[PDB]
Amino acid sequence: AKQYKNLVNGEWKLSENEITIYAPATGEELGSVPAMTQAEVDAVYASAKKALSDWRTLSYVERAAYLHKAADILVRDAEKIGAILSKEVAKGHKAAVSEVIRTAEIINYAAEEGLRMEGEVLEGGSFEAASKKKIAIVRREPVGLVLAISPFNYPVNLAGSKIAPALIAGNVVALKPPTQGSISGLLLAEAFAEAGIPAGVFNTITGRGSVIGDYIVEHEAVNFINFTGSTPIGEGIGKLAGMRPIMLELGGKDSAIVLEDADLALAAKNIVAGAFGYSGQRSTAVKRVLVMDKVADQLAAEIKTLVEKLSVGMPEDDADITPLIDTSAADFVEGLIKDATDKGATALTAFNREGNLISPVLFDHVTTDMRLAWEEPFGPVLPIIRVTTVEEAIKISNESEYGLQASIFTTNFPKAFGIAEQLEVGTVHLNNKTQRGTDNFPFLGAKKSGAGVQGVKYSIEAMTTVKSVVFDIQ
Amino acid sequence: AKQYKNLVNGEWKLSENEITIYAPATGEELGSVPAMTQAEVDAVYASAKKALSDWRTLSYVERAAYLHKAADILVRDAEKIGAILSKEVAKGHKAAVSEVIRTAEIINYAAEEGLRMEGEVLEGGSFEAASKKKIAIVRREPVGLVLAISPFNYPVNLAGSKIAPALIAGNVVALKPPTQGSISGLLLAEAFAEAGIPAGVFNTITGRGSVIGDYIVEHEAVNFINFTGSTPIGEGIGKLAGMRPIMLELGGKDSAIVLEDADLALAAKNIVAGAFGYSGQRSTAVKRVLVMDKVADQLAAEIKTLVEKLSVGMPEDDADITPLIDTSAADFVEGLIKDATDKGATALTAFNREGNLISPVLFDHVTTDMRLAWEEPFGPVLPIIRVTTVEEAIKISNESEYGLQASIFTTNFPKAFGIAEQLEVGTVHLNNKTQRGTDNFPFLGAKKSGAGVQGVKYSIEAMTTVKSVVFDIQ
Amino acid sequence: AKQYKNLVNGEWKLSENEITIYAPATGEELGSVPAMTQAEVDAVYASAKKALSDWRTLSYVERAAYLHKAADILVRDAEKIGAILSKEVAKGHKAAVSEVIRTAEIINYAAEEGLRMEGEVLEGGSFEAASKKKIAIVRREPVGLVLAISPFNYPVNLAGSKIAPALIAGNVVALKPPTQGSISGLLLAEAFAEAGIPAGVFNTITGRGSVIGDYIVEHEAVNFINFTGSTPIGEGIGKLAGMRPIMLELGGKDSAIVLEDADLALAAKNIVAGAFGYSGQRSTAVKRVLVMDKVADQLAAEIKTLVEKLSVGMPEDDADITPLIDTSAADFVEGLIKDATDKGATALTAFNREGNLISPVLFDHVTTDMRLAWEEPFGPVLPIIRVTTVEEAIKISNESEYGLQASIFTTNFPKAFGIAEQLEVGTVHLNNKTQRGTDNFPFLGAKKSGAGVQGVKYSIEAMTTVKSVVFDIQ
Amino acid sequence: LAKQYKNLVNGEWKLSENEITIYAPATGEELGSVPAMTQAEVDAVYASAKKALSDWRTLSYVERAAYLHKAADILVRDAEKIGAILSKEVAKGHKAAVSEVIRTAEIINYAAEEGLRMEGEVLEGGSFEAASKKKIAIVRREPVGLVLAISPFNYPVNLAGSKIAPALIAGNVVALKPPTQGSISGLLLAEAFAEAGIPAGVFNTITGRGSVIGDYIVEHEAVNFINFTGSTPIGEGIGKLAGMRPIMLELGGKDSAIVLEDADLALAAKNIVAGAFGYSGQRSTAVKRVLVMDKVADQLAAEIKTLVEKLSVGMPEDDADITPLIDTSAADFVEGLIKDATDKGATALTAFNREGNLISPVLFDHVTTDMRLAWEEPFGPVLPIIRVTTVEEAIKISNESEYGLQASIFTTNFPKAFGIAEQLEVGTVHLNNKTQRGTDNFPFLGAKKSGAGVQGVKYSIEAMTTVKSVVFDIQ
Repeated sequence: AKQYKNLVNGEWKLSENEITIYAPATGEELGSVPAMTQAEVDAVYASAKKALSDWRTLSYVERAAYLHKAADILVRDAEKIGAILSKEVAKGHKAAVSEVIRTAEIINYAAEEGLRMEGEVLEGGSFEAASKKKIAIVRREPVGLVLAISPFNYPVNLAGSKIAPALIAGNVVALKPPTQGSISGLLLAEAFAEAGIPAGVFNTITGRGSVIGDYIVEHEAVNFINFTGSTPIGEGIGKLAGMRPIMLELGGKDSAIVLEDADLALAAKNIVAGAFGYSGQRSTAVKRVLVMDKVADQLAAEIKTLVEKLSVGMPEDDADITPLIDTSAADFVEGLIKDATDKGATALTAFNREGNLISPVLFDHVTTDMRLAWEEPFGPVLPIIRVTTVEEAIKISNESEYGLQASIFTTNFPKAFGIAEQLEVGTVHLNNKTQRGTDNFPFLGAKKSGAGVQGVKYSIEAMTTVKSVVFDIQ
Repeated sequence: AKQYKNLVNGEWKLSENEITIYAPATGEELGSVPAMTQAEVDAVYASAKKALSDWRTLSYVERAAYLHKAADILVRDAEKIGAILSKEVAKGHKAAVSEVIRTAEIINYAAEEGLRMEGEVLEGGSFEAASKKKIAIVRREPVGLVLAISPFNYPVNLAGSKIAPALIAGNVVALKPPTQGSISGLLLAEAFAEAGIPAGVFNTITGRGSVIGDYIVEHEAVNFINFTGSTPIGEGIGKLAGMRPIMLELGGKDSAIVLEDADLALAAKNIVAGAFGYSGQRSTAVKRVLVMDKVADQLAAEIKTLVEKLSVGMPEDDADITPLIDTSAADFVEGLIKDATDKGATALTAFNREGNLISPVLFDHVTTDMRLAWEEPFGPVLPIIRVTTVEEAIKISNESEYGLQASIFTTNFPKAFGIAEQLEVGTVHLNNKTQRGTDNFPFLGAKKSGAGVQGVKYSIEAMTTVKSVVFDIQ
Repeated sequence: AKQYKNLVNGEWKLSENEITIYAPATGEELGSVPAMTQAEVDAVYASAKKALSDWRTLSYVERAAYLHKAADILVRDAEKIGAILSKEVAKGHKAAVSEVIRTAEIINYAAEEGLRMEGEVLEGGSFEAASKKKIAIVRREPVGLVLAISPFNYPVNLAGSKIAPALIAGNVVALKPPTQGSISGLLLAEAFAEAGIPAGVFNTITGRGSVIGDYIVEHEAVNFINFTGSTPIGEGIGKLAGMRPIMLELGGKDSAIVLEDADLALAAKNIVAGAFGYSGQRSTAVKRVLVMDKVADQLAAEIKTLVEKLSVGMPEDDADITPLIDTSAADFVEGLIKDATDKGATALTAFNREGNLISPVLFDHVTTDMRLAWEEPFGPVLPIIRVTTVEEAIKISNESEYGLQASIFTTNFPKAFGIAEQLEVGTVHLNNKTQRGTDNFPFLGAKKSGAGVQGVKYSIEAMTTVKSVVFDIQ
Repeated sequence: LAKQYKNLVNGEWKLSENEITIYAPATGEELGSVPAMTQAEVDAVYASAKKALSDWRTLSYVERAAYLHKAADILVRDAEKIGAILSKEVAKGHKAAVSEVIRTAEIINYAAEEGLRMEGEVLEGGSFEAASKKKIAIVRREPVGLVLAISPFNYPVNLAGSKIAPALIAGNVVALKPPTQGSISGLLLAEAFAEAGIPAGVFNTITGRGSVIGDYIVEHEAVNFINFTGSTPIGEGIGKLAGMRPIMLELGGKDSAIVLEDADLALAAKNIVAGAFGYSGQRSTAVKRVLVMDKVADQLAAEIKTLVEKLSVGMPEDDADITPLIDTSAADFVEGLIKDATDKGATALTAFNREGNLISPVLFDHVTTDMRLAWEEPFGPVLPIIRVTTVEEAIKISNESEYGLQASIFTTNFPKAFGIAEQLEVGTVHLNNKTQRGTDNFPFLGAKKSGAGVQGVKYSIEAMTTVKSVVFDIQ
């Protein structure tokens, strides 16, 4: 099995202990990654803080040049990297390659967005006549060392989405990949090293949560934490951050509100595409349908017809539904299915589990006493909840602890806009599925879905602070 | 009838000759304004350039205070000013008082928009690594002396819309009102004088076109020309502007496109309100209905019923339809009406003329060989043009030499947005009449409808420039 | 000696128990404020959440109108409120009236800033040709219920600095003043009630920290915490906020860096003004002089002469140096002074204490082993620390746990800009004392000085989120 | 080695019945010919642009940007080839000519990326009146239409690209009129855009005689925007013909270098000489008059003199600092300014010599305001030193110019320098540096007779865009 190494101060480093990584869909041993000690974490962080001065003092053009070179290498190696990513997290091969290509796009876009960093000149005389000769020159500065923690379900894309915005602004970065996804994260690191990223400007950390999990976050060297993952883990990291700024991209339970005047066929298409992409292992998937009763029977039938068309199988054959990330995930999903069956929900598609490969299950007549109406499955199960009023749909949508995105399906757009104002989410898509993209758009979520605003320019703003220099004109 | 004076360098001045102003609806003598000589114009401009140095170096908050005080006085005297405005341009009494109130709202909003405008700091290292220590401190500055030329149909509101944005940014201003509307303009000036506006910072010019018309525009002291009026006069001002920046607000022939799924009663209500407000003497009036044939009979009937309810009479009686601004105006409108009748259009409401009071004429089955399909009437006549496709409506709308605004009446908003993209206008209103407001929104016209972007913040941007101070950090 | 009441859902409410407040400088009984119960806290928050829907659905201009009226009432009552603020926190009478006037200025400025926070329209075709018909409409929304916690040293100004920016954006607010400072905060509340602020939109909470201290912050009704106070208290509040956003304005130890080419008399003038204002009880306040050896003797003599001339006495006599807020504060300052003397620092002005009135102490030859080099005194003591190089000055400045502001005194502005880049602070003032103002400028601290960015526009941005509505054009 | 060049018109390369032969100003070498278009051929150019506009403005920003990046890559590839001809055509040093092409590619790339992330905005009716609180305005950017871009002889490629790429990224279509002297370089630039695949009619070129098409190209109703760099008299003419169409003008300058008593004289002299004599002073942004306080004037004049004497005087191919001026009229005009200064008593610190149109660099001291050289823009290698008594006098004399492009201030007192800058009637003030257009992201603008509009990259894009507002009521 290929033995991988961490990038530490421009060098590739093994550790005494290793973690072996297996393909979720087959059990194939893919390789090993280091299990770092706390002392090895200290060395990563010390090398990053030492590199920071010379990195922040480079020009924006020079930092952008490194990012563009790294993106070119990712494009060159997209097939090579995608093939391993596909195996590591049981993502379809074509989709895995697409994740790498999208990462290159985000890196390039972040390089050009960030190099155009501008500041403000504020007039004292806007506020007080006596200060009319006093002006404030307000420029952006890096926050320092950014700890970027990527998630299993986008181990390259949602590493680069943090790395490149941080780096263009003059931050230094330590990437902690998820254990399942650490190989792909280190493959991304290879591109940044080959691009010539200066030693210590970008580093990687891998290891066991029991050894370094709290340590990497509590370390005084870290100035900013940028995390994507589960809501419980995110909340715990937040407790360890202190007053240091943190960004959290946590779970979702995005509602799809279907009104009586909606094109139910088009609604079903978008709903099924969004709900079941990557087997539903996405924070921004459609995860519950809130439908007006008078159209529920036909919407349910429309959704069912497309679910039965979803291909089910292995990542290497580019199936729509692939095996889930591990056995705990498939067990949790089966447990939600069973709770819905026990409580009287109607299964419109047939449950089948071969290993951790769960066939897509569609439930109708889901009620608010069922766990599936509320809990995020991270699996290919979709509930339908019938409502009698738009007010009821809004109330149930907002009753969720999550608030990432929502979809509204209707032909009355002025009405949809007014509904969107009332929904406790970050983004509402009209007559389409929820989605993070395009990556220039803001991406954020309310309540337990996280904290901070991403999308490219927003992520750059988040990982900078302002420095105001004030002086008096004579 | 009173004898009015120009505001020149803090003093109120008569001239040797004057212009007596009469009420278009009744012939009543309203008062007189000075007929300035070219030498007296020179004195206005020389006073303004002398005042600019001390005005531009005041704080924003000091300039805003003058503007707020002037707006307060306008509100106090809204009846006094509006009553004369009403007679001067045969605008309904209520509408004229409302014009003055709106002017105060625009002046206040401009003061607060302008006083918090900002500069920017740009990085040499965004463009060139060798320049990474070079920064540009970019601050706003006035353009200098603004010549504001207001129109007869809004002699106060479209004076204030120029004066206040100019003044908050540190420009000095000369107002040339229309001769018909010059008393109202001088009454506006009295408010700024009572507010304490420093001598020369704001001045007025009145006189005969034959004596000073070209002279005021060609004068080298003027740094910026801001004009509202007819398209032919605006074309003349362009020929005189030389290299100086100009803004022009000229004529329109705004289309109201009514699709098959429109709320025809809502459409008819908006169309009649927009078309016949101030007897059609507005650049932003609905001036042609482009309706899909399958709803045309019903839309026509709904419009006809509303047009028949409009009152026709004198400004003091707040008639919907008041007498037009002069005899040439009414002659021109009568000719358009006669051309349509003679070429076979259906007169749904009947033509009558008493003096220059023309009753509101609604034509159906208008064809594009009729002058009324294209020429801006500035009178109370509206054509209905039947089309068979949306594409034909777009083509006919865009064939016009004008391009100010358009209205689209439909329940399919994504489609309306796609239509709006193809319409050669500044603003498209969905399920509403065309309108300049709200005054924070951009107001602009394409093609022969003008040049530059107004609405408050845009007008301020247009009458400011920048000064950049570049240095190297050491 | 009045009995004050909390504003709760538009009504003035006593509590079963109350707390008597005495003037720190004289011991005069000023009045009592309610000792609220946890149930009374619940009722405040329930009132706020009930009022939120009708408040956020008002127009911006309507919310601004309430704020302008409250500011007008504060100007009207500035002498009346300032007279009591002066006694309550032992601030000079004239300085206390000035605080009230400044609060009115900040409230008016926030109203006008917040009503023109515009939104963004983002193009999908900026990122992906396939998404060129997809656009994102991004508008700001309130976060909900803001808990505002004001400090004793600006109990009106740094209450209004939170209330007004919160309210204009459509948030509802509960103000918790410090107990010493609660009368002044309730007097501010009176202005908002007289202005007609709708019931429950703005409320106050008073009581003993033992009973309600943690309770007010941990309550799930609170969506946002905005705190000014000591670093230890703010740190503890940060832990109780969980994942909810929080702004912290904490302590400082602002350095004044004085180079060999500085105007020493000018530096001394500004240093003394900034260090000893309100007896040093300010977070933004020159609290250590880092001076190059060769001009240290000269600077110290200039500073000494000014310190000797500061007036020491009672608030009602507008003394420069007034009594500290309580006995614990003066004991703490005395302990720092005694430590510096014991370790060999030169007391250039003499220590004297009567009650809690400490005379201003200037120390020279302070070293980094002395507590006074690092700990924030919140009293009238100022250390001079001699350094041999600019590099050492930067190192010592940045070694502080605090990072609020710094001053640089030098005639080499390009060099000062480069030094400013290296200082771990929010704002650097060149050739002037550190200060929060003008209030349109950003105000922020690094490290233990807090979190979040204030100044008016920044505070409004902080207490809003964005809502993105995405749709596809046809 | 002279080639017959053609205009790019609607995706095709077109000769005209008449042509204009172009000669190298430093040597007389025949370089080639460019077409002498008729008005009817201009009509065909504009008709093809307007027809191409509909499909071009509806492309995504990404798609438009890719064309620009490819064109820039091609210019970098051919920089040596293009620069070699540019050097001869406008008698610019060969190395400096190659650098101009490289800078052109940098501006094109930067404009593509600046323009593609431009945004619209949404405004609230409730900001202005309560009754309209549910009304919002969705405001998006749109091109203005057909941009006429007119480049200058002194930067025939760089200040063609500075107009073309900002215009194109925003969805405008473009017609480039190069100066006759420079038209070969302009058509060489066009070849790169053609090779990059720019759609037929989206970018086109026009060449011809002023007497035939000069006014015609500007007055034509197809043109929606005129973007011009050139002399002040020509720009005045364009303003007379623009009508109500938006214009941008980059005209002449007489930039002052204000040298205070506390100035770094060594750095001041270095920057003054580099800025004043770059490309023989044929730059709108050259240092063109030194306003120096009496106390330091003798020392500054001595050091400037020493550096002027170090400048090489010679041929473009030899990379001389001072090359021959663009034509005989230019040299005659410069000689006349020199004679007026001499006859009125100015001190010639360096010697005037003229060989053909190659004028040696002339430094004058004790220049007074009765002398033409105090005011008139030479566009040649002559620099006056004007001794002033105060900064107030330097401001007064600086602002008395009809020009108002840039200024330099040399002083160690930066807060004072900012207050001086506030009083100077110029677009940009450079502290302790020569005046200059760059960096190209910075604003570039001139007041008074120096022009109209603001360039630098993002500013030029803003100027050649308008907005479209769509207003609706939320329910």
